[PDB]
Amino acid sequence: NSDERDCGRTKAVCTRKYNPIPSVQLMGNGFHFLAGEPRGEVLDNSFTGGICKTVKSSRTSNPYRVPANLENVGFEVQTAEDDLKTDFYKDLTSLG
Amino acid sequence: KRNNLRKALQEYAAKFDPCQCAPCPNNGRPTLSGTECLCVCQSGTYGENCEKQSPDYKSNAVDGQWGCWSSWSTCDATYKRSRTRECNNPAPQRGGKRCEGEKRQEEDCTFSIMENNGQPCINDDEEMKEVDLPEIEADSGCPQPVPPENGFIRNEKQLYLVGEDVEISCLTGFETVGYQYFRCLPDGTWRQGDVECQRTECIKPVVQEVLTITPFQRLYRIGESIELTCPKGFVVAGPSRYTCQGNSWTPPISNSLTCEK
Amino acid sequence: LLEPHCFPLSLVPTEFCPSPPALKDGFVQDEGTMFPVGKNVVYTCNEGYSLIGNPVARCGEDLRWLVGEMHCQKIACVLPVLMDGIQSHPQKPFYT
Amino acid sequence: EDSERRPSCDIDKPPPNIELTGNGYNELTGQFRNRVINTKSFGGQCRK
Amino acid sequence: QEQTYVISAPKIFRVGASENIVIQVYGYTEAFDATISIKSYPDKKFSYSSGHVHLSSENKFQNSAILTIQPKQLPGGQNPVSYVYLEVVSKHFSKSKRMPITYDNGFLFIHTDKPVYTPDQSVKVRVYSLNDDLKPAKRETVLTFIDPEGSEVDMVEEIDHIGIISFPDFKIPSNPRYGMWTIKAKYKEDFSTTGTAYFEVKEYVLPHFSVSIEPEYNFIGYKNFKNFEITIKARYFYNKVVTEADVYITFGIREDLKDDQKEMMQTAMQNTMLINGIAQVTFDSETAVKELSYYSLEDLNNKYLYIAVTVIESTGGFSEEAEIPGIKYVLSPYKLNLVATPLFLKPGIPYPIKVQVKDSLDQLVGGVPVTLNAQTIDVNQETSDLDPSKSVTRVDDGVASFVLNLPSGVTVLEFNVKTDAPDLPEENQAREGYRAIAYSSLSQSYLYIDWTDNHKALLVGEHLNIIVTPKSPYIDKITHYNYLILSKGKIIHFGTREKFSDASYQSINIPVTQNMVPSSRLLVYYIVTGEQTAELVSDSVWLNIEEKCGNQLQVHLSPDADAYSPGQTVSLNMATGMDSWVALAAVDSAVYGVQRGAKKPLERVFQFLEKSDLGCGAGGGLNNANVFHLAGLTFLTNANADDSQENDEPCKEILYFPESWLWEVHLVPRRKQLQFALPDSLTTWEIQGVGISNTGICVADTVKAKVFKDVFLEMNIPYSVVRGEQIQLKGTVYNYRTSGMQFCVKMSAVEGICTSESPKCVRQKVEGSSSHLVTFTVLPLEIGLHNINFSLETWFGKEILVKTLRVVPEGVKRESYSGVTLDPRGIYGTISRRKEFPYRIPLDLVPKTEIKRILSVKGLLVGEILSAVLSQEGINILTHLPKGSAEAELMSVVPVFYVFHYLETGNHWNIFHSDPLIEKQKLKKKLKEGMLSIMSYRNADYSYSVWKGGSASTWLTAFALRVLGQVNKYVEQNQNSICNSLLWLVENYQLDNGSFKENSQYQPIKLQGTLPVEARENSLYLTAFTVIGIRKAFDICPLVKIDTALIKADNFLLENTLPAQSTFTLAISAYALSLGDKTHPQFRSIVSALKREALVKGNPPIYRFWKDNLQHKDSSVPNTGTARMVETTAYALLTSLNLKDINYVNPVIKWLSEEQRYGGGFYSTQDTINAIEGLTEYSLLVKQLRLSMDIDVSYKHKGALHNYKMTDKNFLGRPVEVLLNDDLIVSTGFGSGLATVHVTTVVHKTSTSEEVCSFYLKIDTQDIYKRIVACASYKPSREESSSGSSHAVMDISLPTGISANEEDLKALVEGVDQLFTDYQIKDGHVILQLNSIPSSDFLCVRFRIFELFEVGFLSPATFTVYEYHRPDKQCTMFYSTSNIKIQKVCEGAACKCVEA
Ligand SMILES: *[C@@H]1O[C@H](CO)[C@@H](O[C@@H]2O[C@H](CO)[C@@H](O[C@@H]3O[C@H](CO)[C@@H](O)[C@H](O[C@H]4O[C@H](CO)[C@@H](O)[C@H](O)[C@@H]4O[C@H]4O[C@H](CO)[C@@H](O)[C@H](O)[C@@H]4O)[C@@H]3O)[C@H](O)[C@H]2NC(C)=O)[C@H](O)[C@H]1NC(C)=O
Repeated sequence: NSDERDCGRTKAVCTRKYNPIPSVQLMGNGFHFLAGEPRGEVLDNSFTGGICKTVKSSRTSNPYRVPANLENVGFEVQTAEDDLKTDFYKDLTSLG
Repeated sequence: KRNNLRKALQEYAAKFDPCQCAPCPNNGRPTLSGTECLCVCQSGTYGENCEKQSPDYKSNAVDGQWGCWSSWSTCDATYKRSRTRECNNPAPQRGGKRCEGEKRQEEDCTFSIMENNGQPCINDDEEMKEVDLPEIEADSGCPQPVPPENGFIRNEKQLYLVGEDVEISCLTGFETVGYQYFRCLPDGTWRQGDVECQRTECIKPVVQEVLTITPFQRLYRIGESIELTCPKGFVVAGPSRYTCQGNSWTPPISNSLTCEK
Repeated sequence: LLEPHCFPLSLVPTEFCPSPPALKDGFVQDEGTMFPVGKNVVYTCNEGYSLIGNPVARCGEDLRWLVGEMHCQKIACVLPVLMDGIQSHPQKPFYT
Repeated sequence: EDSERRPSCDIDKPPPNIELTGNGYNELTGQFRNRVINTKSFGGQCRK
Repeated sequence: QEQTYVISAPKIFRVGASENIVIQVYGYTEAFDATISIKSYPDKKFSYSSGHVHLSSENKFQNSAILTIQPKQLPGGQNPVSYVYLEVVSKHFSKSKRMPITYDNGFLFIHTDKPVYTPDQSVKVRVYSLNDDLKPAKRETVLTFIDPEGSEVDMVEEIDHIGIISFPDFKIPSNPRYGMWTIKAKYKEDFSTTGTAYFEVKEYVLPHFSVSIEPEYNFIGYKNFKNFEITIKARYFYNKVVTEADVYITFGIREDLKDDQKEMMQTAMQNTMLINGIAQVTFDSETAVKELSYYSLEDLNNKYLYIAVTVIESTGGFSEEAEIPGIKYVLSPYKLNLVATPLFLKPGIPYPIKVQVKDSLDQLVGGVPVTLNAQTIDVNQETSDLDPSKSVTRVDDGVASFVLNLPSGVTVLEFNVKTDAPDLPEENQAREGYRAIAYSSLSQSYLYIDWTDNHKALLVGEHLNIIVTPKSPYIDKITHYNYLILSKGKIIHFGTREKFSDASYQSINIPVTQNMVPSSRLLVYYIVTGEQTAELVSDSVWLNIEEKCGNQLQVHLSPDADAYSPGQTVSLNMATGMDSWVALAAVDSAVYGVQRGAKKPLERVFQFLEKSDLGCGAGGGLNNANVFHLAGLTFLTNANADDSQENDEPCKEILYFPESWLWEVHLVPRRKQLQFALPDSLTTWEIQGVGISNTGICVADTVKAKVFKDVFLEMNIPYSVVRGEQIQLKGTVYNYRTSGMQFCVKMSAVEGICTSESPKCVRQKVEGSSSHLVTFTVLPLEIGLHNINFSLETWFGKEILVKTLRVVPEGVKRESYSGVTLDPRGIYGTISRRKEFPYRIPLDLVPKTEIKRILSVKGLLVGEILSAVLSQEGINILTHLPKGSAEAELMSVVPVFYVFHYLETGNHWNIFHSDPLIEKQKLKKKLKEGMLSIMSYRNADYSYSVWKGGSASTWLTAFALRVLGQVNKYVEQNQNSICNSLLWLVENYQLDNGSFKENSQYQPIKLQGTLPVEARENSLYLTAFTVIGIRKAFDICPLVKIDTALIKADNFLLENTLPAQSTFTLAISAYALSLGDKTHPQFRSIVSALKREALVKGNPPIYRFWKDNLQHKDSSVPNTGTARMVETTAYALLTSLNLKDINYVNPVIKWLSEEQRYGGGFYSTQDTINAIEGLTEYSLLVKQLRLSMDIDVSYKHKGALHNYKMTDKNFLGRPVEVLLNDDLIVSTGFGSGLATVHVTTVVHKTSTSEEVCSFYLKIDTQDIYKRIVACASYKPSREESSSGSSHAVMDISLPTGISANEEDLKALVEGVDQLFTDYQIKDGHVILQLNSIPSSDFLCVRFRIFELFEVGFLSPATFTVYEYHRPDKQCTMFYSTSNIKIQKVCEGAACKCVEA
């Protein structure tokens, strides 16, 4: 808060409350290539940069806010892999 | 700190790269935690470390994975070192992939010339300054004076102390008459020595891309002479021979003896 | 070495020099029953004498005093070499 | 003083069992053990 | 926290001081031990001092250790140790802390035998030299003379045996700069300890009598602008008031206390008679201001009045003179400040407040009322406001004082103070405001010292009795408080003070012992516990102590008398309370009358001795840390504080006829008596005795002894006289008999000082208690020093004045300088180690005069030298990366030649553990193999190439030539092969309008050569590199054809480097050209351009790089852009080193010497080579400049004159008089380094017989108050007509108190036949400005004069002029208003005289 320790009429913040993008801090964790896993927060994806850039997930959603570390974001649902494999075996024997 | 973190990343990689694991069964990628290997499984393989297969696992018995670097081979005739990896961890079997990425590395053989005295602090932007603001002059000395015509200052400070002194000097054509030192007084003034450079020598003038001149000497003493010349078979402009006049000769330098060679 | 008070301690010394040497017309400016390893002592001349050379002496780990080859000069002028064999009427061995 | 106090952060609520992450562990009994790390030192920062 | 400790120590440790360190422990009930110790920093390797101390109930768990850093046990080096560790170890605890240290130990009181000296005198000086423990120091001391122009002039050393150090009697150099020379003194040991004093060289006669001007206030303001009142008073130096003197006052407008030349009221020149010692003077400042100033209203000034006075003994001939320059006009005089006032509060204890007031050119104003206002704050920003109060300043002590009593919870105070007097328009009445705060204890536990902080001193040895009250929530646990008494820097006493059953404590009952005497400081402290927490609580107070010595040295003349008599033998008695040394000096009180407002030479010795207090202010503090810090202490404690949170401020909270003799030092064995003659001087002798012994310094009360007789002559003989001018010597016979008498006076003189009187006086009468003017007229015919004897031959015995006159020549002093640097190595161009200064004699010389010469030497020291070295990793440079194809052999061998030149030139062997002789020989063999190897790349054409089947390479040909050039300085190869290879290059590849193109090699070598200046103009890289090979080889094959080829190739390289191609081009080309004529014009231009390209870090440049291509990337592995840097920098470095200037080089060597862009460049040959060449050529320049030079000076035909042994131990030589009439040879042996030597020539030159005069001068004084006519004419060159002179400034000087008829002078301005444009009076001279001067005839101009005669002796007036359009054309003649009667003239250098 030290940028706001004592102030007069503060500059205009973005008007409504907006939530951040879903899971946005995973975009700012560091990854450990030899262990194959995330390890620690490296980029601050709660930082807003003094700006109001925003993304609409759907006409149905409220707008999300974009943290200043991100150059582009988008919500286009895709199915990059889909695999269904199934096999059946049936045997019937009758002896008289 | 950046550079040290590069160096550390390399040492960390050499120490903890998953290549040194025994190969993970059923095509799993090895991963290494600093203490143990764990197998990242292919889709359709399961168990603790990829041991067992789904009933749909056709392309069973297919294999292939890369292995650890051989420690640097000593330098070649272009002072480059190299290391290689054999792709034998295991080698590709029954139609499995080729190993990805380069199998050899080539690196210059640079080494440390000067004595270690601990790392300096360097910060990305700071080095920039070519020319900069004046310091306060709070020492109350004298800044570097303006030397006289054809002048020079034998040793250069920013600012000289109170009572300090400076020797002027004459460019190669000339010699000092009068007292060739100035001295800093208690207020920033300089006690300018009564001095003037007197000519004794002269120098080959600037000339065009065809010589138009014969360069007999480095310096010419006053009362000697220099000659404009044509390489072959013509005459154009300027005196054939000229002698020096306490000033320079008033030589032809806008154009010289640019003859039809 | 780093955390000495964390352990049983011999704050009392267990190695000492022999007693410091004398000077002609001078003495050690401090005195004791014993002189531990690493201890400094300092020499001063008796009244009317001046100690030329560095006054300082240390009991080394060799169990012997490092010293500066110090010399107690008497505080009197000697007659200089006579400038031309001239009569120096109040002739004396020393001039106060 | 009421003028010297300020809101350190918008909100005062930790993740839902963060205290269990600062417990000790016994390797031989496999049980968790009592509080070793202070998991709620906010360090004067509003880390949401 | 039930067990706790404090250790307390000085804020700074002084090296070589016996620092006393207290320990206190708390919460312990069994005894133990600790080792307080001083250790080296950072490393803790070396214990400098350690003490071992026992803590027990019997010691009340308090102790101290005495610890020191011996000056020689510090590691020394180029930059001195600034920090040390104080450690404690004990059972239960250890800790350590960084303590600053200082080399300021003890005091150097320079004492000089006079405040003033003349030319042809010398300056007996000594240094009282005492430790921090105030005992005699016994450290060798150097003392240094600084000219008024700040240039140092000598150094001198002596050893200290006694605490008194008597230096050789420095003679003032044969033509000095007048003004305030400075003596600085330092120990030539591991101490800083500068002392300083001043003395003025001036051309003076001691004053006959004192004059004082004494104002009612040091400013003029509302109270007095109407009129101001000032007292003029006078005494003879035989302590008798002046009987009757005419007195002339003068008043001037002055704009600045620094200086000006501003003007004055020409009316209001108030005149009066001083009678029976005094005249009263009043200035109606309004009247003269409104009538004559620019100013008409008081509001117009916050500027200065200057008042000046001439006193003239009315029948006594002597005149003396004074001023109070800078009596300020001010509209808000009374500036205020606190004294002795802590700005820290307590409840219940009164809060005394004291203020002073000052004038401009201050004194404590002392006669003024002042008023105080206060507001107080306690609980939750609750407020209560006090009644206004008034006080008056004490007329002597300057303070005005107030005391306040305060609510029991007062938490802050603010107060204002304003002046309160009748003359105050309150918006222009001065005021100040202040704030004060409680002790801010987090535990609300306090310790209030009950004392009243008094400015009045405690007497030595008396019992001080201070109450201290520990108010606290936790008084059950405060069984005692502890105290420390601090004097100068040191804890001198310490103790403990127990709780009585009445819940009150032992007071601080201490004798104020002798170690306290300038001042002392009391600090008091305790640690207390809560249930678990603990707090260190403290308070501190300043104590003024009586200024009494331990030696108690006392002096008297034992024949106790009102007055003594001329030539009298007298006995002086020294008594002392202990065995002591003593030093004596005697001065004529008239000496202190020359330097206006001069001190006693050892004035306020106890003040300077007080500056060693490490604390500041009167006491108190914002918290425990602030209390100890302001007390000058620091502490280690576990009880929750550390003064590390605080840092200093430059604090300002405040609390025969000799001139001198008896300059002697004696042992006084408790009593001593000396016997000596008082001199013929009829003046008070002030005898000052300075005692030195183990108790410290003392200055005895100055004994005054009058020398007096009922009748005597005194004579105003002036300080110097123009040869051939005739002057009035004047004086007076004094008669202090009750009777009158008849008297005579007669003058005896040598042949060279002739007179009209033809030697018998009037035998004139005089009254009792009276005096009569004496007048004698002489022409000093010959220069030098001469006796003149004036004798009284009258009743009450024979009186003879044995007196001497100085005589100097009739012409303007012109000074001509000469000098050379002495350079035995040709650092700055050619070697030059001898010079032969001409015995020239100009034309204009004053006929019989002697020309004078003075010579002195300045050693130009190196400055800071920065360490840069190859490691034992140097083995890897030598044992290079392998032999192999395309001459990876070549790349392996070139490193060997460079590393060998580095190891050789720096003597760097013993980098190994090996024997240096073995390694040198072992390496040499490897170098020889390299020679055969590099030869193996040669063609029989004497070309070189990278393959045997490879075509010719100019690049490798140049490179091989460069490298073999390097080796032949040390190990040889055959000149023929080199010469052939040079000639091969110079035949086959020398071009014109360019040079040395390269034969299109299969490849540029993959890690050799360099990235070219590729795309075009790579000719600049090639020419530079090829020239670099040739310039390194030419010394081993000098050939006219090769030389001719450089005469082309250098010139082409100059003529094409100019348009600023990428900087690596400019750098290699600059380096190449720097081997050439370093003083050719365009080379300096190219060098300058290279300098502009630089890059730097730091406020001044700490590092300096260069970059050519701005490849911005990082490189932890040094990609080839790294090479472009390391190589372009090395070329710039080597350019700079070729110009020989460590000051430019130093930040570059820092840059080379570090990781930076890592490794040996890209590990090319070319970068790595040039980088090692950098360290090599730098280590050369370092030794090249190093001063060791035995400069030997002899005349040419005549003998030796001196031998200055210039060294790194002493850089400076005193001027030697060049006495003899011969050419002077300065010379030196080879030695090392560079110096410079100066000779100044002084001569006196005539006006008429010289080229300085265009406008030839005459003047005549005639009775027909008097009138004066000047007559003068111009002189053209032989080729020019009588057009007349240019515009000129003409000066008519007049004797002081003579004045011209200005309203007659106006006719020279108002007349229709105009000549002069304007006139002014300035410095008492008349100036008039003249458009042109006739050469056809003497222009004659007449004026009239009136005399307010001002002086007994009058200097000759100049009639003088210079051409304003030609200001070097200066002409002068000397004249006076008085009639002349000593006259004869001859056709020779010296002449007779006759009486008119
Ligand atoms: C200004 O006043 C001062 C006052 O001091 C004058 O100074 C005095 O001047 C006189 C004369 O020069 C000088 O007198 C000599 O004093 C000596 C004592 O030191 C006497 O011994 C000496 O007598 C000898 O010389 C006489 C001739 O001058 C002889 O007549 C006599 O017999 C002596 O001769 C013997 O001794 C001398 C050596 O002195 C030797 O060479 C002979 O062969 C022989 O053996 C004089 O009385 C005073 O000394 C000076 N002042 C003093 C006493 O200090 C000064 O002269 C006046 N100057 C002027 C011109 O104004």
